[PDB]
Order: sequence, then structure tokens, then C-alpha cells
Amino acid sequence: QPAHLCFRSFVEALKVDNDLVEINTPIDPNLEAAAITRRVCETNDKAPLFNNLIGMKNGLFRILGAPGSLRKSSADRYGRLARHLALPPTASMREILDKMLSASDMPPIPPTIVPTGPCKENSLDDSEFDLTELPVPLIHKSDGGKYIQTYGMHIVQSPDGTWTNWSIARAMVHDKNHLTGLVIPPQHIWQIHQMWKKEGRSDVPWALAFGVPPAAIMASSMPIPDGVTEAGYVGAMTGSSLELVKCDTNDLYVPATSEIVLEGTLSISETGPEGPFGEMHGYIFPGDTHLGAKYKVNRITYRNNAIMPMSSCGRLTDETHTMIGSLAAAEIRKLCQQNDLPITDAFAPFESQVTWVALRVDTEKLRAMKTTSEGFRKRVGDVVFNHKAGYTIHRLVLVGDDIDVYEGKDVLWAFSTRCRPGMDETLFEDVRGFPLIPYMGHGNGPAHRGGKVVSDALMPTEYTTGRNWEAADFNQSYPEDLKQKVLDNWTKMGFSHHHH
Amino acid sequence: QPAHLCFRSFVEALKVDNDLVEINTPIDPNLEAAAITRRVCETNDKAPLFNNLIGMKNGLFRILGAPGSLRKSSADRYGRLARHLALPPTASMREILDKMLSASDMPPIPPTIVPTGPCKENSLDDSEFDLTELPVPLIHKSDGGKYIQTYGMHIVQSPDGTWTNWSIARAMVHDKNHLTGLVIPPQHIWQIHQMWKKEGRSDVPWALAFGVPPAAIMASSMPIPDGVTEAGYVGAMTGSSLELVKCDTNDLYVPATSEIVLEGTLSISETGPEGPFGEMHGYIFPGDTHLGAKYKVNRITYRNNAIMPMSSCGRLTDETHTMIGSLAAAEIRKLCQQNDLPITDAFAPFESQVTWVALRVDTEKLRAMKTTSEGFRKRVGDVVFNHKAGYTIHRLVLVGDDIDVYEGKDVLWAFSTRCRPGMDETLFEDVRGFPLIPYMGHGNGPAHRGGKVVSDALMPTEYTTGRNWEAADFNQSYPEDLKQKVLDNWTKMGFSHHHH
Ligand SMILES: Cc1cc2c3c(c1C)C(C)(C)CC=[N+]3c1c([nH]c(=O)[nH]c1=O)N2C[C@H](O)[C@H](O)[C@H](O)COP(=O)(O)O
Ligand SMILES: Cc1cc2c3c(c1C)C(C)(C)CC=[N+]3c1c([nH]c(=O)[nH]c1=O)N2C[C@H](O)[C@H](O)[C@H](O)COP(=O)(O)O
Ligand SMILES: [K+]
Ligand SMILES: [K+]
Ligand SMILES: [K+]
Ligand SMILES: [K+]
Ligand SMILES: [Mn+2]
Ligand SMILES: [Mn+2]
Repeated sequence: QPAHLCFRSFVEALKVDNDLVEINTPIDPNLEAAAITRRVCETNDKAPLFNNLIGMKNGLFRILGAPGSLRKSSADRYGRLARHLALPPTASMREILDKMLSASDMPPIPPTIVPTGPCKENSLDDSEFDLTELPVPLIHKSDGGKYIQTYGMHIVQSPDGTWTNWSIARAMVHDKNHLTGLVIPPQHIWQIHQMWKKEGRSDVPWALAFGVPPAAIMASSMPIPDGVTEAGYVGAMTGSSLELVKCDTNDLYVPATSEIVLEGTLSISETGPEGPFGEMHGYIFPGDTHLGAKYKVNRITYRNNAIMPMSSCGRLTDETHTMIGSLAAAEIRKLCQQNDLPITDAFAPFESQVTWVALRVDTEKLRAMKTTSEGFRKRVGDVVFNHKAGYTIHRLVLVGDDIDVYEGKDVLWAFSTRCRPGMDETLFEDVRGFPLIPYMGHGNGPAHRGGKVVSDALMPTEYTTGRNWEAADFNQSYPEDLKQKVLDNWTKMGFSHHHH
Repeated sequence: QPAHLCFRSFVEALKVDNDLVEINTPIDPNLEAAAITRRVCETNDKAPLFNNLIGMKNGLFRILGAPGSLRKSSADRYGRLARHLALPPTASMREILDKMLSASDMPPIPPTIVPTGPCKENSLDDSEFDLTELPVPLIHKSDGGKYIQTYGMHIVQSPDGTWTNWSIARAMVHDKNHLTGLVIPPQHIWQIHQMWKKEGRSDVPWALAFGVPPAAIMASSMPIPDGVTEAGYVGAMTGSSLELVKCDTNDLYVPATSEIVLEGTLSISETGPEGPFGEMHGYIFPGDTHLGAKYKVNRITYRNNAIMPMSSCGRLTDETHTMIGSLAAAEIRKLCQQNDLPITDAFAPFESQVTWVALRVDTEKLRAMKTTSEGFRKRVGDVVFNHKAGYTIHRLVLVGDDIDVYEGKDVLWAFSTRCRPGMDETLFEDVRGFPLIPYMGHGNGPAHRGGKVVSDALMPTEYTTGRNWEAADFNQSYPEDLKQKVLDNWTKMGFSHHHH
């Protein structure tokens, strides 16, 4: 099966790429696996596959860390993401995000039901598993629980059957047969949950599939529109209907090649202690436990030699930066274009801990609008910050056509030199805020509201007559023939490879 | 003579360090020298010494580019700056800035007059030179003139004789015997100029010395206090009285080992076209010429085989970042401490194009103040932004004791995650602004006023009871013994030198 359609094939792809280290000696899921993974993520090393996890019983489970993290070289920096999508490993960010957006104007390709698959190789019923006995990792030393769920896909369906959502929300083990986790607005698992609670008749039928098709985990992490079933979007994106099998204890459908599947219910009434957890923005607040959603597990099914993917998230760079930030930015780029805003590209700079999105503007189009900074900043912020795709983003930086928004250094340069603090900015206090950012949920103001800003790094003449400067750089402040002479004589004179 | 006290010895030091490329074939001062230098600065290469400059006559002149730019390795990144100051080449930024501040609580060591020196090896009077005939560089393709002065020291003295200031302000050739340049408030050359214009009797006696003692060019680029003679400060800093010779046509004194010396006057009445110039913030605005100050040159003296230093300034990283930013930040650190503010360290991040300064706070001291963010932000901004040392800085970022302000990545992390836009910031509109930043002089508001902000990246509990988080990083979210186990087994398991 292809790597983008089968997690087990994706692991083999990473090996073939010389992008995997298989650790076959005993590794402790209490911190050690996540510590190795953390170091990998902070150094852009090869992904670790822990084949000998202390506490692994009857096939549950091996761990793959850092599945969507960065490689060291510039030439295949995003290779692990490209391997989720059948793209060449040298794919640019622009090409990855375009591939993630491509299904947005295609008909869905709904999934195909098959009668069985590898996820049915083993099962454990209600008397045979205990979630406290599995090798679930403690990921950070102060975490409030063992976070079994950092890279699986929650599957829930609207009561009317019309929308089936796939999404990554965190969850940790509560006891032998329950998990707790975050289920918060405006996320789709929350939106569906609310539908079931207003009906008031039963808990939400639920499954959580780990080690799903890599193309499906990518869509699970992208804020595609309300009401859209991720399976059909992935089908369109990949040009192939995904094969799903039915759960044994409910009528939801899971990828046939899922490594591990939990089946059960998400309660519409119960809660339990959840968190704290070491989070995307680089922090944990020890002892900051709050009630979260409560899931009951009725059944586990799994592949022989099952592998659990894990995100050891925190400071730069991991799946929470490469996937949450970049995929939000892709959806925001589309959203702006559909609102007739002249945006060509969008990216969430890593240097902003993916809290900013830089929006590249077609300034020829801007000029024809015959508008001003104040008006244009307000229009952009109202579109993005009132939409779910803007949830996690607190600062939008508008830049002209000379800036490559996928290059943090150039975004930082533009922001720092072209946006006058205050005067060139519009603050938004009456929009939903992202409470996980420290300055929101542990800050001086309301955890759930405001704290957002549009910073205009467009220069004045970019609204009127056109760019009126040249950069004081080697590229722009010397003629072509001189530049080429310099480069051709560089090593000859005494001064100092693309792949490496 | 030691390298920090003699420019010619400093060039030899850079060679011995394998930090120099001597180019002995013909190089054009029309762009080519500055293009090579620009590339050096954008790639942290070795400093270029152009020994065969097309148009060099009767010893005037060779060029050294990139004299205060960065080296490639992390271990001696600031080595070229250390070589200005007799510090080991591995010196940290903290050690360089401490050495620049050390004279601030020492008695001055005034200079020693000697009867001659190498700067008197050759002379040209009023009938023998023509500044349009020398190999003065065109540094950027759209510059409004040939900028002879990018790394020399202007010397002017108060009418009462009590203060002699040394400073770098840019100047370009106007005609055979004049230069034009920037003389703008609040700079000391401007402050002295104003004194002479209010007396109204004569133009300002003036000299411009190129290739001065490296310790003296550093102090020339630092905003030490009003009224303080840079020579005595350098004397104290170095522990040695500087040797100066008298000018031939005026009574000012120049370093004895200066490579080239211009003697003349700065007019109290005349102006001439000046600029545009490719500037520190990374831009040139072609055709943006304005009247600047006008200098008359009456005499040139120079060393045999004289060498002119040159800054090919613009985008990262050159002398305008490493010296203007860092030395302002050092003076701001001192200024805050003298105003009883609990600041331990200050640095202007390169990523902010040296427009921000990050101030590290002793949060134990902050806690004893029993204050709030709003009050503390106002107090810090009022101290810094009303002082000359704050002129070039438009954003101050306050951070707690965990952040290394000399590490841009950590400053960016703190800013982006701990400062809530708007609410955690105070804007300052009634302070002097730096017009050279594009968003000031080519922006939407007053070029000379406002546009400044204090951004508080201190978390709430840092004012009260103490830090209440741990970072979600390898350093902080795993115990010591585990971390060390991981590191000791890293290459054994399969994963990947300080000098490289
Ligand atoms: C890649 C990624 C995405 C996480 C995520 C992480 C990763 C690695 C974890 C598991 C490591 C940390 C926690 N995560 C949560 C999360 N969304 C959320 O609501 N709660 C979370 O707890 N997301 C973000 C979420 O998946 C996106 O917002 C999706 O758009 C949700 O899909 P939806 O649009 O269908 O609601
Ligand atoms: C390192 C450095 C400093 C420049 C400088 C450059 C460099 C490389 C140039 C020459 C390449 C670009 C232009 N420069 C100017 C300048 N100050 C100024 O007022 N006008 C300028 O034109 N300075 C900043 C100035 O030297 C500091 O502000 C000093 O504090 C001035 O000394 P003072 O405190 O005694 O007035
Ligand atoms: K999704
Ligand atoms: K602007
Ligand atoms: K000075
Ligand atoms: K704050
Ligand atoms: Mn969805
Ligand atoms: Mn001075």
C-alpha cells in the first residue's frame, strides 16, 4: 500500500529515506521515549521508532516519535510532511499547502467500505484491556496524565449522520477504561458534541484511530470547513477513495490499516481531570488541572506489532508547529481569497511560535482597490479573526510582493521595518482568543477573548503608486553583471552544497 | 603597537586570525568593492582587504571592508569586535558590552600629545588634492554620492574647549574640497554644531580621521553621555592614554596612527545635497535627496600605503547592527540601572533589524517593588525613550530571568508567547523617533516623533509570587539523570563540534 495511504508503509518510507532510527533496546515510556523525541525535534534529527517499549504486552505497542517534524537539510526540510501526501521529499511549503487545499474545489470522493483490514488482526474486549497497563507515555515530567493521544484521529458523527469529522484533540488516560481530553469551541469535535448534548438522548458514539493513513492525519489537523467530512476531502486530495472498516461495537468507520483503534463513547454529561500538558507554545503550568471531556473505551482493535505515533510537543519544532500553524495558514489564505482579498500566500512563522500569520499581498490588486491601511487592516482582520480558521492566530502581518512569507527572516525584517507600532496596527478585542497561548489563559486579560492584532507591513506607496525603494542587499543594490562577476570570482579571490 | 590601539596592527591581527582575504588584483571602487563586502556581510565571511583599488594614486587608498562584521563560527562569532578591544576572540557579547561600559565609573585617562606619528607621513594641501579624483566608493547602486565616510571618526569640540566629541556620522563627497553629511539631533556632532551656530562667529573647526585605533572607533559608535570626551573614556577603558598629534591647519588632535586625516570646517551656514544612502535598516529610497551639513576640506594627511575602512551597510549583518544596536543596548542597560530599574542585561536583536531592545529583568527585585505591568512599562519607557541612548530603539521587550537576551530565538519566543498585543503594551507617541526607520521617515505618521512601544513579556506571576511554569523543552521537562542518559547514549542509538 502506498505510504500516504498506510501508516505502516509510511514508517518503511522513512527508513528507506534514511530518516528513521530504530531503537531495539528497552526504552521507558515514562519520559525516556518522549525525551529522545524532544531532542530529535529540537535538533531536526531522524524520527525515532521505539521497537522495545518497556511495558509493551501482546502487541501493544511500539512508538514512532516525531512523525511530522523537520529534517536537518534545507533541501528536504519538509520531507516528512511530503511523505504524508505522495509528494517528492524536496517539496516546498507552498507545494505542500497547495496539495492540502486542492480538494477545496473538487467534488468529495466518499470512502469505500471493506469487510476487514489489518486493524482487525487483534481485539480486546471490555474484560481484557486496562488502559493503565499499556505503555502509554508520560511525555513531559509535569504532565497531569499519560497522554495516549497526541497523533491519532478522533471520529465523531453528527446525530443526523450527514457529517463525520476527523480531528486531532489531545487525550490522556483517566482509568482502566476512560480517557479525558480537550473538547473546546470552536473545534469540530466540540461542535458535534454540542449537537448530541442538545438532543439529550445518548452519549456520542466515538472512535479514536492511531496510525491512520498519513494523508488522513494531515486533513485531521487542518481546519477545513464546517460540515465537510474529512474522508471525502482526503479522497479528493489523493484521487482515491479511502478504504474504511466498521467498528465492532458501533456503526462508525475507521481506516482499514489503522494501527490501533479505540471504540466507545464521548459523554454528554461526565467530565474528569485533564491536564496540564506541555503544549505547542513551549510551556507547561504544573498543577493547572481543569475538568475536561470524558471518553469511555469499550473495545480495542489493533494490527499485529502495532505502532503508536507520538508528538513530543513543546518548543520548536514539532507537529504542533509544522501542522497546526501551516495548515491554519493555508486555510486562511483560501478564506481571504474567497472574500475578495488580494492575498497570494500565507504562512505561520516558526519564530512567532506559530501565533502569527504573514499574508503576502498582490499589491497591483491592492492599488486598484484605492484603499487605505486602516480600512484594509480592518477588513482583513474581520474576515480572519471572526472565522474558525483564525482561531489559533493572534497577529496577522500584511506584507508586499517582495517578501517570501515562508522565510521567517524576511517576515521579521518586514515587520520590524515597515509596521509602525500602534499607528499601523488594529487591535481586535471582541473576537475569540486562543486560551492555550500563555498571555491568554495565564495572562492579564480574558482567557477566551481578544488579544489579536493586524500589523500592516505594507509601505504607504504600496497602496498608491508602487514600491518606492530598493533593498540595501547584494541582490538589489548591484547590477546583474556585477553580481555575476562577484559570484564567478568568489572562490578564486579566497572566500567560501545545496543537498549537504 | 597593539591591535586595539592601531588600525594597521588590527589589519595584521585579522590576517593572523585567518579572518582576512587580501585581494591584490584590480577592484573597482564603483560598486565592486562594496558588492564583495556586502556578500561577505550577508554570509559572515572573512573581511576583504582591497590592496589594488582602481583609481588609487600616491598612496590614497586601499580599502578594508566589513571591519566590525560577524564571523561564521559560533565560537568566535564576535571575534572582529573582540579584536577592537584586546579581548579574546571567543568573547561573548556580554563581555564585549561590559568592556565598553567599564569606563563609565572610572576616572577618564586624558590623551597624551606627541609631536608626530604615522598619519603625518604624507600630506596634500589645498592645491594638491581633489576629492573627486580619489577612489571613493559608490557603495549601493542608487546612492546619491560616493560615501567616503562610513567608518571614520568625526572630531569636533565645544566652543569653550571643554568637550571634544568623537562619532561616526555618514558623509559623501560633494565636490573637490567639500563633503555633505547627516548632522541631526540628538547626536553629539549636532549638539556641538548648535553651540557654534548660536555663537555665530565662525564655522566649526573639524577633522575626520579614518583608520583610527579600533578601541576609539568603538567608543565613537557608542552613545556615552553628553559632555564626555570620548578620548578619556577610551583611555580609561583600555588603561592607556591615547597618543594624539595636532592637526596642521587647526588645533584639534587626531590619533597618531590614523590612516587618513581630513582637516577643515563644518559650516554653520551652508548646506548641500546629501543622500540617499543604503541604510542600516536594509533600504534605499532612490532619489530621496535632502539638504545636509556641508564640510570644507583644507588638508589631507595620511600614512604610507593608507587603508580606508568601509561599511557596506544594509541588510544583516554589518557594523550598523553589531555596533549601533549593541552599543546602544549597553548604554540603555546602564541607564536603566542608574534609574533604579532592575535590569540585568540588554541587547538589540538582529532579527528586529536592531530596532528592538530586549531588557532582562531581575524578577526577585521586581517582586519587591510590588508593582504592576502598566506602571512598570511606563516607568521603563519614560526612562529610555526620553533619553538619547534610546533614540534608535522603537520597541523595548521586557523579559524575565529565564531568557538570554543575546539569543534572538529566545527573545522572539518570549515576545510571541508572553506579551498580549495591546493590553500588555504601552505606546509612546510624544517621544523623539528615529526617522531612518522606513515606517518613520517614509511612513504614515510624523517622521520625527512617536512610533515607540514597551512590550511586557513578563508573565503575571513574575510581579507577585514567581515563575509558575516550566518550559516544554528537553532542558526543563525531563530530570537531570534522564537527560544525561539520553545524551550519553545519543550516538550509540543512531542519532547525530564547538569550534567547527
Ligand atoms: C497536529 C496537532 C493538532 C492538534 C493537537 C496536537 C497536534 C500534534 C496535539 C495532540 C499534540 C496537542 C493537542 N492538539 C489539539 C488540537 N486541537 C484541539 O482542539 N485540541 C487539542 O488538544 N489540535 C489542533 C487541531 O487538530 C486542528 O485545530 C484541527 O483543525 C481540528 O480539526 P477540526 O477542524 O475538524 O475541528
Ligand atoms: C557604526 C555606525 C554608526 C553610525 C553610522 C554608520 C556606522 C557603521 C554608518 C556611517 C555606516 C551609517 C551612518 N552612520 C551614522 C551614525 N550616526 C549618525 O548620526 N549619522 C549617521 O549617518 N552612526 C551612529 C552613531 O555613531 C552613534 O549614534 C553614536 O552614538 C554617535 O556618537 P555620539 O554619541 O558621540 O553623538
Ligand atoms: K480536520
Ligand atoms: K505600514
Ligand atoms: K560616541
Ligand atoms: K505580559
Ligand atoms: Mn472538521
Ligand atoms: Mn559623544
